[PDB]
Amino acid sequence: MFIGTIILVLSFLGFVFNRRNIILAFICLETMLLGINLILLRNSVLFDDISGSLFAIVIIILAGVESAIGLSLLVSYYRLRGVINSYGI
Amino acid sequence: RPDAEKRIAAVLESFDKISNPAAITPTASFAKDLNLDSLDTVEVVVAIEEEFGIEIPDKEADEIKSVNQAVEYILAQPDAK
Amino acid sequence: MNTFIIFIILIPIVGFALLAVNILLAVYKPYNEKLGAFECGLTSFNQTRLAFNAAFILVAILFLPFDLEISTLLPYVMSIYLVSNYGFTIVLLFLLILIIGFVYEINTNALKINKHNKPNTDSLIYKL
Amino acid sequence: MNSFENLAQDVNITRSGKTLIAKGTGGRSSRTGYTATVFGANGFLGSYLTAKLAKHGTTVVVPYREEMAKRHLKVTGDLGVVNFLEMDLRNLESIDEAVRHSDIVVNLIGREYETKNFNYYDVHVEGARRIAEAVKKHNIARYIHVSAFNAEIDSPSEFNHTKGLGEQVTKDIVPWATIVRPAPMFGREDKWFLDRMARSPCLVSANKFQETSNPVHVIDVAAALERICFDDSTVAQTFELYGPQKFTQKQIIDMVSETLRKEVRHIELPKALYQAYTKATQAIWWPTYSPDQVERQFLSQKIDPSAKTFNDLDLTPMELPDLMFKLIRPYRVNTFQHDVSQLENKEKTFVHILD
Amino acid sequence: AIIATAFAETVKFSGSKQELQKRTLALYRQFLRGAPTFADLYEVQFSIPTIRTKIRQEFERHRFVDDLSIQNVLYAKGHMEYQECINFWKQQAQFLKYFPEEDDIQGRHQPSNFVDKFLKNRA
Amino acid sequence: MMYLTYYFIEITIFLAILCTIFIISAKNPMVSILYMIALFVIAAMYLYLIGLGIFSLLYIMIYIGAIAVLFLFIITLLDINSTELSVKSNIRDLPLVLISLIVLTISGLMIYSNDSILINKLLEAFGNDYNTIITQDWFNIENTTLLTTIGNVLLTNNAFILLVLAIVLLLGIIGPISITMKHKE
Ligand SMILES: NC(=O)C1=CN([C@@H]2O[C@H](COP(=O)(O)OP(=O)(O)OC[C@H]3O[C@@H](n4cnc5c(N)ncnc54)[C@H](OP(=O)(O)O)[C@@H]3O)[C@@H](O)[C@H]2O)C=CC1
Repeated sequence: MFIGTIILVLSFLGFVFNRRNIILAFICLETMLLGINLILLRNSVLFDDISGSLFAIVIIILAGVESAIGLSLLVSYYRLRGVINSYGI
Repeated sequence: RPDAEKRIAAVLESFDKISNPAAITPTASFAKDLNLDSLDTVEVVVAIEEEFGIEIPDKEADEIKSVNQAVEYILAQPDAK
Repeated sequence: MNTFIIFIILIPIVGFALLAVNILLAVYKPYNEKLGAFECGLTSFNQTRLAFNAAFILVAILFLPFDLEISTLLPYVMSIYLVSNYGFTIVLLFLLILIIGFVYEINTNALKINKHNKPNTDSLIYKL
Repeated sequence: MNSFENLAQDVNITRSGKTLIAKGTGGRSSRTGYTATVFGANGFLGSYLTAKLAKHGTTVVVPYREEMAKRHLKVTGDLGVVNFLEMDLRNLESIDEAVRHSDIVVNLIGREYETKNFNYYDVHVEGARRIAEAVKKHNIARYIHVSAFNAEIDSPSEFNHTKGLGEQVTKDIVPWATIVRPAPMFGREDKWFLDRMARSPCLVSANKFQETSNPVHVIDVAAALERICFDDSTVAQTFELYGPQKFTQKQIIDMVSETLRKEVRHIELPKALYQAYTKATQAIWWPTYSPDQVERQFLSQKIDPSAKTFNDLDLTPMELPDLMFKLIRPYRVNTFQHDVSQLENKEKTFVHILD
Repeated sequence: AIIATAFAETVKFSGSKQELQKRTLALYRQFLRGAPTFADLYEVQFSIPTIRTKIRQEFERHRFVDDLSIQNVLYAKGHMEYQECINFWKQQAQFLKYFPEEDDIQGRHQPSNFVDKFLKNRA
Repeated sequence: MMYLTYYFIEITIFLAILCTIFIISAKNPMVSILYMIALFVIAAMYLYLIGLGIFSLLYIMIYIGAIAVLFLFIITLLDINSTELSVKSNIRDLPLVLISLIVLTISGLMIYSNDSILINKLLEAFGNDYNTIITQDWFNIENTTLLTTIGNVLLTNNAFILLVLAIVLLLGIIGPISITMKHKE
């Protein structure tokens, strides 16, 4: 509950106030999903419930596919431009 | 125009070989002012192109034969107009 | 304090033993060219990256989905008895749907490296 | 053709009566006729000196302790020019063997730290006395002895005390001896100056970074020694080789970090603590910053005006800021290119992923 | 086929001094433009102005030649050297053959009159 | 000896804050990816702590083993320029950063309780004082673990989401080929 909210909020702030990278944006998205999954699994343990763990493993799969697609899109952007700069997405 | 001739006239006297230290003017011939010989007129255009952060082609660098032609070439915004 | 825990902590906080032995025992008096890197070789301030073929990155991008497929098969092999003849059919449908994408991957030839400087195969025809 | 830039003539007579007729134009296969003995040839200044001597065929005798530290000297000359002898200052036959056949003897022996077997006295005074008595017994024509700057008989630092006492016993035993007083020598693979400034994780000074000296390039000191070797004008004289411009350690560190484009770390913690830390680190076997060095951190260079200088040798030194680039550029990182804006639209025209 | 390298120029002997004039001036331009590359590739301990001074010196060496074919040969060898320098084929050792002035002073006694050379047996 | 391992959840929370700060702060993004890996390690630890080591190992083999690998794979192959964390560039964010930190954290801790009065909604979130009793029953006769039950429900009670995740993975194959590859004809 605490670790997850903290990771989520700090990842959201490091996404919003990123004037540096695009890799940091990717990282902050992945860490946000991590934080949600940790809150989810703590509640799964406390309630003794499987729906939380099911949703968590589904999030793992979906986040993997998200990463794959995002890093294909970045590769198209780089096909055309050749350099991924500090700004301009 | 006052963007560029400032730095042109600066680099022309940065070039030591000019007998004069202050004969540089627009309408100054690179050659028959006798400030320069033929190699120096490539040295000076080289100094100018890497002053303005550019590189001039070969048919326009031979054509830059006086301080008129220099400023009017840099006038095309190749970079650092 | 179990032997598992002892081993898995001990390996990291001891692994630098020979590192320190080597740092303290061995000479260190560098040169410029001993800090160098090669027989010949150089590169001006041209770029920071080389152009790469698509397959080089596509193998990595496709490792993710196939790895997730094979890892999603773990619940099945740990549930195989309890899901008797129903989950079997379900995971077979799963595997077939995921084999369709593999078929697509093969038929597109996405991991193939293509060659630019082709060998000329066109006839020599002389206008008379 | 090559030339004998070190000699003014080709027929040279020594002060002991030997006639030396130079053979050749001045290359590797040439010979000056001279024989020399450089006692600290393994080291920093000695390597350059032996290189300059053997470039023209001066037969250098190199007394050595470690067989492996000397090997780079054999490349400096042709076959039969560089000759090796195993030596210890606790063996007089060694020193006599080293100085027997020589016309020039150069003592460059000195440690900046004390060891189990050699204190500052045993290396700077007694070793100098042993070499000087060999030089007197064999009537060697020229003896050229290097004593560090700011040498003074009674001084705060034991290094300078012992160096001055050496500079006295040499002059008292061998009156025709030349004493060369170099200032802090900088260069490539230097001992404690620039390589140390550029590699050290943190510099320390008991004083402020405020000791002042005129630093000099090691190659120019070697050149001055080369000129002193063949100039018989220089007997019974003293030389203060110090260099053109004055600097503080803080100024030199500022220069180093401006060249290096990296922020050199310095601490400036007190004397009673750093001196004890140094005194403790002498217990390990490898060289470290000695307590007498942090004593010398309070002793700026006092140049003797009665002593000769570079200009008596027709030499004009370099000074540190023009050579700092050459010397420190190996440690320059060169992080990235400048202002990759204005690269976008030109980069757009190239192919970055090949289909 | 066997294709040429990066900065190759087909050997073409001008039949005119006025064309070889333009060719030589272009080569001078190229050397001057490439001097920063010569300082970056070869770890040079001196100025880019010094490199350009040396280029100008070597171009002045053959300034008052009038035989056309000799000038053609000199242009061809100059372009060979440009291709050898800009493409990192030379090493620092061969590049610094052009720069003996930048290395430290070679000893004390460098004769310029008769008696010096006589005492050193160079007259 | 008993309570030497008591604060191992708090230590993970602290280390997670640290690793997020290092992610935001690292100069080279490769270092940011490595700190993301360290954060995954910390999360996997915490998951072992609360009794879900299966998820810890799944995380190690999926996130660190594939996703972080692909991140490193792309930054090794692509030019990703970076502006360093600066005071002339980022200090303007401090007022909004602090306001948002306070607001978002407090709302995230308030959202989990059903009490009507707003201040009490945070005070219940910080009410982690009393321990849970773990009694033992004898009704579970089988050796069913968390992975077995995940498989059971995912292949029987929730077969549809598995057979939809199949199409999600098909996208994961078919999209990147459409975007990265160029078909001849
Ligand atoms: N470098 C500087 O900044 C300054 C140096 N000097 C003096 O000038 C000379 C230059 O030496 P440096 O250039 O510093 O490089 P080194 O000081 O490394 O040269 C040291 C030489 O002394 C020899 N040596 C030391 N102790 C003994 C010993 N007990 N018995 C025999 N040989 C010994 C070493 O032999 P091995 O290599 O076998 O140990 C080495 O050849 C020294 O006299 C030094 O004191 C003066 C002022 C500044």
